[PDB]
Amino acid sequence: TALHIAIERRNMTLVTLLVENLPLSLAACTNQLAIVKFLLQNSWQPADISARDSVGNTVLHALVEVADNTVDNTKFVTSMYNEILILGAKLHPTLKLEEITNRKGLTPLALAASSGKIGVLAYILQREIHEPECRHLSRKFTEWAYGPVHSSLYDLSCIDTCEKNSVLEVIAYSSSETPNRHDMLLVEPLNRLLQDKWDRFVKRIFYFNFFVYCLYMIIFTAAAYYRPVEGLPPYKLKNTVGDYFRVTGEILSVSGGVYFFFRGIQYFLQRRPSLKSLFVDSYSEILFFVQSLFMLVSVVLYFSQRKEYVASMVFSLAMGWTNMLYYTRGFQQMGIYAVMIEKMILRDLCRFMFVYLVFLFGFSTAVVTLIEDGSYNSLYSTCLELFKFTIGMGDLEFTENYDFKAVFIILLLAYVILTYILLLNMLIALMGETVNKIAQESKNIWKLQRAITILDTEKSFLKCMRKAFRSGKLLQVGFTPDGKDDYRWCFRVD
Amino acid sequence: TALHIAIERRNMTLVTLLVENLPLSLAACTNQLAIVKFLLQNSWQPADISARDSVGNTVLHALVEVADNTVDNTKFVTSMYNEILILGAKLHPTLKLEEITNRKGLTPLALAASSGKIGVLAYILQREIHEPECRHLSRKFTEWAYGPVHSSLYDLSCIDTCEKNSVLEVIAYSSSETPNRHDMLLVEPLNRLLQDKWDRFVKRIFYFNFFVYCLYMIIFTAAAYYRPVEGLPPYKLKNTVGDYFRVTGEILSVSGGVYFFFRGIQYFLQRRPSLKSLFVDSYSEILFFVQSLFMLVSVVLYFSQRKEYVASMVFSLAMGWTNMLYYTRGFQQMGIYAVMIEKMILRDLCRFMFVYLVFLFGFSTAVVTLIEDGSYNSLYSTCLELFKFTIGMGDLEFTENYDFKAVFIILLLAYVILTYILLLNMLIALMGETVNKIAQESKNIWKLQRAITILDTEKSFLKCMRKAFRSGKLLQVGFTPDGKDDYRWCFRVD
Amino acid sequence: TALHIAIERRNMTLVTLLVENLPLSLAACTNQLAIVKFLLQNSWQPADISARDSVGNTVLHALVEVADNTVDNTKFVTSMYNEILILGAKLHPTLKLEEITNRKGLTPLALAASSGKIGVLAYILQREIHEPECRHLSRKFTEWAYGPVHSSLYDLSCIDTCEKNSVLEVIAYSSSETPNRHDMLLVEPLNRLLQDKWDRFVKRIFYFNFFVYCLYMIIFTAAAYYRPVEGLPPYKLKNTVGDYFRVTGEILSVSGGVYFFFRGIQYFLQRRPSLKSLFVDSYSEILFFVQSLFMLVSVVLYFSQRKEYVASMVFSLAMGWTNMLYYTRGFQQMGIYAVMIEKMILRDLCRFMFVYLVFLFGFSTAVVTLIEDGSYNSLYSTCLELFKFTIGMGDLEFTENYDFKAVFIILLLAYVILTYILLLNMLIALMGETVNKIAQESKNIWKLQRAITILDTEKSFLKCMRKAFRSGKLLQVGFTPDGKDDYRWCFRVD
Amino acid sequence: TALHIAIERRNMTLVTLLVENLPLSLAACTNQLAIVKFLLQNSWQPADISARDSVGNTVLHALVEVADNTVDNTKFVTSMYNEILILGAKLHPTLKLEEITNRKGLTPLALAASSGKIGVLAYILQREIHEPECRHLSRKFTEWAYGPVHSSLYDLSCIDTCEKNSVLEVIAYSSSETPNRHDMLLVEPLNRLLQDKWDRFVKRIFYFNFFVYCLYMIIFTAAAYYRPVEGLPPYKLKNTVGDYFRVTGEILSVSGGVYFFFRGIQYFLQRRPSLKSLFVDSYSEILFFVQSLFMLVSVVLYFSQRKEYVASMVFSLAMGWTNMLYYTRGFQQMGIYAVMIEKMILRDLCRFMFVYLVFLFGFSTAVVTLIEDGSYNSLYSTCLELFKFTIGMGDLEFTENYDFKAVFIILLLAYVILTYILLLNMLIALMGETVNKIAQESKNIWKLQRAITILDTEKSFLKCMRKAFRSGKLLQVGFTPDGKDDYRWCFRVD
Repeated sequence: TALHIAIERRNMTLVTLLVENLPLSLAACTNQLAIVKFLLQNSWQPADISARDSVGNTVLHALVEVADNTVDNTKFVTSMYNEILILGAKLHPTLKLEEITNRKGLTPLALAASSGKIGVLAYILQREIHEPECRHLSRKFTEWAYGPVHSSLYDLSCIDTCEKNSVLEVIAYSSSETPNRHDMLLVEPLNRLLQDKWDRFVKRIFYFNFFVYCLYMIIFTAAAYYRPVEGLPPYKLKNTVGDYFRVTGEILSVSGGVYFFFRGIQYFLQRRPSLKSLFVDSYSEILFFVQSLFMLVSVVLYFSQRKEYVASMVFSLAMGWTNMLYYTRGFQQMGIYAVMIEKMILRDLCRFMFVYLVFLFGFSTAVVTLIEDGSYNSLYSTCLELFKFTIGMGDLEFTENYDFKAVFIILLLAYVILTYILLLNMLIALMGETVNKIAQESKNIWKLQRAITILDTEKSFLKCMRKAFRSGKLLQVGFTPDGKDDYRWCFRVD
Repeated sequence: TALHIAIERRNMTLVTLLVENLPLSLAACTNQLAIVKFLLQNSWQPADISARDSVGNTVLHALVEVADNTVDNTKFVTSMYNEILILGAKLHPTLKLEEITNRKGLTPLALAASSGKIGVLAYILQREIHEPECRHLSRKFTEWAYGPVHSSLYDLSCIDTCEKNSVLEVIAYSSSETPNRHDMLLVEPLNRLLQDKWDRFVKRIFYFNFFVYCLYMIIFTAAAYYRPVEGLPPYKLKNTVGDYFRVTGEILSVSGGVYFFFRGIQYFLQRRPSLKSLFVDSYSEILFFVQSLFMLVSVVLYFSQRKEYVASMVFSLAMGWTNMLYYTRGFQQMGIYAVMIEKMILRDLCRFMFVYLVFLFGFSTAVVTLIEDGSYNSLYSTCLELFKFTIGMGDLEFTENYDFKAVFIILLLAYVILTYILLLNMLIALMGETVNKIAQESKNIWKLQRAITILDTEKSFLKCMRKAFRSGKLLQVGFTPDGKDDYRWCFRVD
Repeated sequence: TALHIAIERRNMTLVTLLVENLPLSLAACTNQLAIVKFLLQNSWQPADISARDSVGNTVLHALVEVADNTVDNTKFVTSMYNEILILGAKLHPTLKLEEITNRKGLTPLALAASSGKIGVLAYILQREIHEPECRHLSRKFTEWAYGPVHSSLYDLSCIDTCEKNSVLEVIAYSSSETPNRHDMLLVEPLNRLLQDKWDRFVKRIFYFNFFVYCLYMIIFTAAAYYRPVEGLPPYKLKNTVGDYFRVTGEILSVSGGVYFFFRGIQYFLQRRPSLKSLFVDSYSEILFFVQSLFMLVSVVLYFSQRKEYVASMVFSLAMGWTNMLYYTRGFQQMGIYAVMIEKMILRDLCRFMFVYLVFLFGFSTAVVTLIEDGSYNSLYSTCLELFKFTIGMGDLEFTENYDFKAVFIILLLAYVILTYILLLNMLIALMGETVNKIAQESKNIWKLQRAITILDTEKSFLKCMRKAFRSGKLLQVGFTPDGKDDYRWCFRVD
Repeated sequence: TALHIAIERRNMTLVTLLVENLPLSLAACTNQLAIVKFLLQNSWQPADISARDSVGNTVLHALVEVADNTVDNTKFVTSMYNEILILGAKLHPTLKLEEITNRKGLTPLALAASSGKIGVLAYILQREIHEPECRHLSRKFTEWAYGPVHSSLYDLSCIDTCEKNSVLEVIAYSSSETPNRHDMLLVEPLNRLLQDKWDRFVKRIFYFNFFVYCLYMIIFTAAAYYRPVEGLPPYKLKNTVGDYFRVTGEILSVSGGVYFFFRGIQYFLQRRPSLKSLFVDSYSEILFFVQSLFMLVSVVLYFSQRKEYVASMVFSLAMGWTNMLYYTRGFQQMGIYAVMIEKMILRDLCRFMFVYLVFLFGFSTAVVTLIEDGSYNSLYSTCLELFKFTIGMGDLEFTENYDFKAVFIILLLAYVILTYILLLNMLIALMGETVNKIAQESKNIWKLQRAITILDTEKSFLKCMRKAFRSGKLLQVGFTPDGKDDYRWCFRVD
């Protein structure tokens, strides 16, 4: 604990003395100006920058962990971290620090992404060095330098894969509680990399899946609409071609359904979230899974000699058509607006329907208290009749049942004022404010949904080809601690 | 009056002369540098800052009273008052200046709170001293001071209670006209202290009360819905279990009602405001009280052999369900929205309904002037028929009564244009502007409502336990004008 | 024209040379630094500052006329005008320049107000001088000057009257096209003077008129509602007391009506605007006049043995109730909101109803040509049926008339989409934006309406008493070009 | 390629040497401080500023082309371009640089306008020079200089025409994809020139065309409404005057229609856009053309012994009335608002109706799956019944068909909540946001529509008169490189 007491004292000069009898903690938790530059040139023994702390984490992992996304902190942090790392690298050219993973098995780039970081993530991905024997750690390179025309290349190592994972997967597949999961896709390379991956392959296949899905939905809808009318399914088939077409439609329907069942469940088992993200996010897959569940229940009942298979079936069909909106991602205007609707439903409907339902139940049960007979005596019907005022078909004399029509009318009028004049207009105004406040979150989430689409298409891809690399076997430096050549698949930007 | 002339003239040197033959007023009303620094060093006798003025108020009470809570005033005021405090402490270590109450029986902290103060209130609550043997008047302390990690403690004396009252009660139970009753709860200690008290005990008890209330309301609703149908209450009971269940429901209903009656009335007799806070504030308790009044009237009629107990009863039931919204305080998303609605009704309904009612009455009486017969001849029915247009069931040919259908149609069309197309859209737009105007005040008022909940739960609490103290008997200073130790219940923040 | 060439050339040295052989134009149109100081202090003959130009206007009138309400212009203008005028006052202390009116018969203050000016009007009304022999032109005085406590006076000459008119009348009774007809009431004395005049007398009598008007309207409404039912007015009276009540109501009704007729017409003949203010402004008096016109037509027909007096009468009654909203001035919330409605109708209804009427007429005539028979064949009925879609009672199958029901349905659906889904929502959104745009102007117009109310009450006042002076015979200066005292009924402010 | 390498190296001194053995590229693509001033004074031979590059672009064309509308770049660009051009002009006063056109046959002013440029376009139009023998290139002058009054003339060459085209045509008739086609009319002269041409000539004839069109539309509407009722058109005429009136109406109708046909098609052949403007712009003419097409189809069927000419005719009539809104340009309030509506439809209706139609189709298919009988069995009628909920005539019991009314009601209620409560309010809110987002763009597009109106009227004009010139044969300089006088039709600006 000699360094613990030493940095507790934190005197600028005595550090050159106490070392005569954890450096990672000194550089990380404190980041003093003099200590970090001197720990590698101690009079007893210098500090091993590549070494691990008491749990196994290296210097870079703590250096990342400390940084906390504040401007004045960040301005200091970038320069201090860059200087200590370039000194440590020039001194020990044989080894690289960022490739060794922490206790959890994550690189410093992966940790920075998972915790959710901007200045650090940007710094790690966009490192630029313009000195010989110091390009060993750089990522940004320049080839052309005109007055008006500037171009550059990025290696993008570990953004496709470091053979375990990639930073893009980490940003996209965060826990959904990360403060800045969306903003991390605003870095210089990732936006254009996603854009090129969209331009190349993902755009066409995504629209293809959309067209296939539309045909699937049409086929299912046709199969439903011409369903038979007799009781006790399944039904004896005749050799008339109509039965063959209908059976074709049913078979395609259930096949597509269980295919979606497998796609959803295999998504789930590929992450196993602890019931957090399933409600914070992941709605788009949950809904398709629910569709598949309903389809299967329907066919189970269909073979089970039950009439009510129709009841299950239609729900899926309804849900099926609604889930068409899932594909509105991929379009500049449509997808953003659809996500805006989905977020407005999720944010608003619970809180609104609570108030509205309190009022409806209160006034409905009040009025059904008032009226009596030996109809509208039922609570359900009166709940409907007071509902109808919200769709603009309220009656104001929906019964003639006596016993104090005066208070009856007073109650209806108060209900109307509360619900139809005051509450709904208030809802409209709140939705207006919500919209004006969520324009930007809608843009972000649309970009994220595109990122998810691209990642799924590349990850599954079901063809085993190499249709992922950016720009071929481009040689960039050729000046490593060894004199060997390099091929690292850089990407050109202008 | 030699001091009066001295400070009315404000000559820098002659002040040493007139004193050779009120210092509180001198330091308070003007706050000059030489006056404040010089009244303690007079050639005849120095000023006794602990003494009382002509009415009984001490120096600090006037020093608070003069303060006006503006920025450029605030900085100089803080400096001068801190100098006053440190000089008084060092010179008169035997006693403390702020503990003596004024004529009204209020401390300087209480007076600053009741008037409504931010800079002054914050200063009084967060005094800091950086000298040994002068911590006697400190309230802010430090324990851990790293580069990135800082933590501190606050004594919080008189925020829970000084055995008569506390500053938190003063802020929360202000006169409801104080300009900044809400903003005063955003200071460093009170916000976190309320948050902690919410976390510890109040949250569970409040939710429990909510669940109990919901069960009460359900019980009452059930009792109402299955009320008997015969005339002339009360009704003979039979040994059938249904009658005992109904009687159980009625008994629980009236018991809960009169319990709320006592809760409301006991609140009132604990304040008895002179109609100021009664109407700008205290809406929830008035509403619950009104519910209980209606319940009791229903009981009275029920025993009084009157059928009209139904009419009274339902009103309470209606009000009962509405008052369920009271509990939406305590939920970050819901309660703010509920308060926003309540404020919108209060601000808007009078002004809107005035215009709408003028139009409705004018056109109803105009049209019923026009039409005649030997129905819709009545004013009431025509008031309804012109009402119906605003719920989207207007008819435009609701009668065939002759005598100038041309002007009749002209009148209806003008009414529709004024009311249905112009006025309602105008209402919607105004709510749209009002919402964006009141978002922040709504946040403040919800925080205030939670504060009221916390205070009510803690003060009554019906257990006689000590479930109020923050962090146990923590010793903070131990260096008093005497050498005795201290225990003051500090609270840690960081 | 020697001086115009002199000041076009504007060389500093030739100024004293050329004057060896109009100065108002020189000082006014150009306002050079050196020239104006010499023109009154020439070695040959100085210029007469009190003189008139070729049309009769004095120096101050041109000095006002030049100023054009720009910040950098204004900063220069205030200093140059104040210095040249104080120099002229010192040189010619016997006479005052501002009292002589221009060719139009207006004082410099009146001209500044009529053109609509802020810095200039504020300067003219709020002159402050703190030197002996220079208070002769001051209008602002100070009595108490502490840090926080200030107390002062305004003389306010010509704000009550200069025996022809006052500045407040000029501001309020402008031509309604003046750019600053509203903002001119934001000066220091006028706002408080209006407030005090409101507090003193105008508030009570205005509310009294309001109560009287309400009683008048109720009386009229009652008289209308129980109108007789037989044909051929007037009707023989019986000694039944009901006839006497009705005749009382009619007599009071027509008396109040013709009284309003005289009030409106006497307002008009008291200004005779050239159709400019009559349409951009003066809406209230036009409406009251129209009410009275309808009343008169009704009584004419009533004696003329015509039934149609009913048709006229009701219109007035309808208009009468609408004009109730006129009195919403005087209230902090209500009047502003009423003005917002009136402005919304005025600016919006023409533009909206144009689009809506184009669509309605186009689709209605399209459908009515489509359908045919040997009803809905009429254009009017179909105009109604397509109207009903806007109030939410459209039918979509209002006719079974054949001949291409397919295009018929296409047309109705297109109409619905254009009008009911798109146009009305667009109207709502535009009303929202307009409301956000007119948030501040409405307060100005309400303050102006109060100013109009106060001015009318003081103008008529029907008592002949002297209940108008501000604050008694307060002595202010005592140092004039003569050594006499001063009593001018200045006003106290703090 | 000697200069390519020379300007790749960009050495400040070696330029005096390398020239001993393209300058249009050197000045433009790089714009170095030293090179451009020295290229005209080389020791071997100076650069010919008037020369053309390998394709035919002059120095000005490249100088324009490089500029890319950035503020700091533009500040540099103005001074560098002005200095090089004035030096080159003073050296070669015989020739002018702007007159020779590029490879495309455009002047540098026209090219700057077509690409869409502000600083450069403004510079080219508003050049000012304050030196003798250097005003030869100026466009802005000063002729009057008083204290308050500054006024001048503008030459405005090529703004009316350079005998091929003009800058105003280029700005107005851009490709519709230019980033700033509308902002470019904010330059100093063009706004006032459009205002003047409006004031003088275009206003009257435009309103005249509007009145003529209105009469045309009325005539056609009357002709339609009294159309015959017998089958098998055309119909035998009788000499009754009514038939001649109707035939007059028909003849006027078809004549106006085919005139519009020729108008639209001749406009098209005068541009031949490459399928871009026909979708991003040009709606206001496409719609009139579509009207003409429908009219022609109607007359074809009318002679073709078909009844369906009614079906064609009405559509034109419907479209005809809608196209009335075309003339709302020319009005300060109306035109802006109409264009706002047109943009709202174009931007919003596709995206909204997609979501709405997905929901409607899904739920209609679901319900019609559920219900059956031995009507509402049809998909179409159920599509209508679920439609009606959006116009406020939803029924909630539109059938009594059994088989699981519970899920049926659940489906309808979910539909109502999704469509009538959520989506429709979101439409309203989005229109609310969109309006505030397009407050300012609409003014620009309205000014552009006026510009189109003025240009069309002036270019066609069918009179052969000279009703275009600004201010007569005004002489500007009279001091050319030759000693000849000048007459260039300047315009007076105050």
